[PDB]
Amino acid sequence: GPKEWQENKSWNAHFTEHKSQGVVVLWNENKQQGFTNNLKRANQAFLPASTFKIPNSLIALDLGVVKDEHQVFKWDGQTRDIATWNRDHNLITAMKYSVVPVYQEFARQIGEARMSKMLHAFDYGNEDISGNVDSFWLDGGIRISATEQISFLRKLYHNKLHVSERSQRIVKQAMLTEANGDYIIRAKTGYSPKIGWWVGWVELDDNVWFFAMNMDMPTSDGLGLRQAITKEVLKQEKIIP
Amino acid sequence: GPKEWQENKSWNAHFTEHKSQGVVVLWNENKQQGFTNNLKRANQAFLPASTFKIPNSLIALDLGVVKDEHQVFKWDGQTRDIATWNRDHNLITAMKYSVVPVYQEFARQIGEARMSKMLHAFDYGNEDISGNVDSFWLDGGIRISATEQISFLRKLYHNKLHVSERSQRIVKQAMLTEANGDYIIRAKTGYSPKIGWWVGWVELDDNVWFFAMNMDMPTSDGLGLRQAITKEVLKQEKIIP
Ligand SMILES: *C(=O)N1C[C@H](NOS(=O)(=O)O)CC[C@H]1C(N)=O
Ligand SMILES: *C(=O)N1C[C@H](NOS(=O)(=O)O)CC[C@H]1C(N)=O
Ligand SMILES: [Cl-]
Repeated sequence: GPKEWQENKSWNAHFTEHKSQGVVVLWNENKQQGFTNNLKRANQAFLPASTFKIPNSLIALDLGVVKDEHQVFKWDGQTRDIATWNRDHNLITAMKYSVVPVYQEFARQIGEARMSKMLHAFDYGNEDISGNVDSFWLDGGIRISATEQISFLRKLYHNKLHVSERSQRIVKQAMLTEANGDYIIRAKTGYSPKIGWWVGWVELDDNVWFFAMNMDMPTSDGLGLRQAITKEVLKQEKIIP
Repeated sequence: GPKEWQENKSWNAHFTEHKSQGVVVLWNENKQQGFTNNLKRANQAFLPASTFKIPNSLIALDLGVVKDEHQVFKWDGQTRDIATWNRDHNLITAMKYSVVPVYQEFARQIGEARMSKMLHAFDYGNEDISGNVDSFWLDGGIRISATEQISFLRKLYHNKLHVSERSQRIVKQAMLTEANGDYIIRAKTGYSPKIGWWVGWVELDDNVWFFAMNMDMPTSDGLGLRQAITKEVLKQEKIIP
């Protein structure tokens, strides 16, 4: 019989081009088949870092901590290193600019008990929120693999997570990254010390390709390699032009 | 003091450059003010043509004629002149490829009584469905002006139409045309005998600009001028780069 999961090591060339190492995992929804350059690393669990703003957003919306995608979270007046964080935001722009202080406030309002219960309900990674309620996804005990990211994203795509359909549609809107006549990408980046992520999916006319990539990220320089390397894989596989 | 609507006739140069005539209407949501090159034509009511697939989609979803954006409507097997129509479609691809026969099926299932009631609820144009329920927006009596399109789109953007929030969110998803780090465009084209349309909005980080344009279209050549002329106005006004 055909293989649910196949390894394509030729994608390693896209990492080697940049003196980097990592994994891209692709899932072809119509075929129900997955593809990766590194089967072992595809299943190793890492801190989710800013990719956690996907479940954090869902939980905040479903609990009413965030009323809708237009509600304004005012800047607290603390001048931070990332200039785009030093302004008022809504859910859309907080996702777009990956505004940590806004999501820390969401997490504090959610609280430890509800956050833990909701990650259990989501089957999210190791479901472990050990650490600070407002930083465990950056320096605490939570861990998720690339294949687990795809599983979670597939549930989100199909409105199957244990939150309202409305919360799922709002977050999928907030994940919008790029759209043209050839494809739509909904995705979220992340970076914790050691590891950069890009997770999401590519919508085509007649199929959807889910993706989850992580790579060794010693420096914030080359954060753009997350999208660049993934797009080289997508181009090689003729998913995007 | 300032007016709700201001005329900017310098935009006429974008029509003149293409030996064409028409109107662009913009609405700045933050400032609650509108701008147009021709206030008279901005209020002239025309057949909506394929821009009707916005309200038609909303009504079909809210009545359950269309269950969700993934439900497939199979090709009826009749080979029509637009090749992309000769295939199966869902709501997303039917709006992208402007598949009239799919929307005619929606309209027949909606039926005349519910169609008329819903367009009245929407305050949509002249609300006149006289003719056939599956062609009145192509060759019947319904008429809508560019400013009426703006009013309708503003209600849709704010989830204020008399249909479920869910139906409104799905249609706004289906309207997605272009997205990048600078802007998102949700919009729909149309073409009836001698008139081309483009209506929708441009989402920015801290504002939304609604737009409705129409132009004289004596031949099918120059349909791309609908977006091209609109984008020249958007660029002149520094809404997009
Ligand atoms: C999340 O991983 N973070 C917040 C912010 N996002 O940048 S990224 O999404 O482009 O990775 C900066 C990196 C990281 C953090 N340092 O908290
Ligand atoms: C809608 O106005 N129509 C359907 C189709 N779409 O073309 S457009 O959306 O690019 O204007 C062809 C034109 C028109 C029609 N002939 O019914
Ligand atoms: Cl969207």
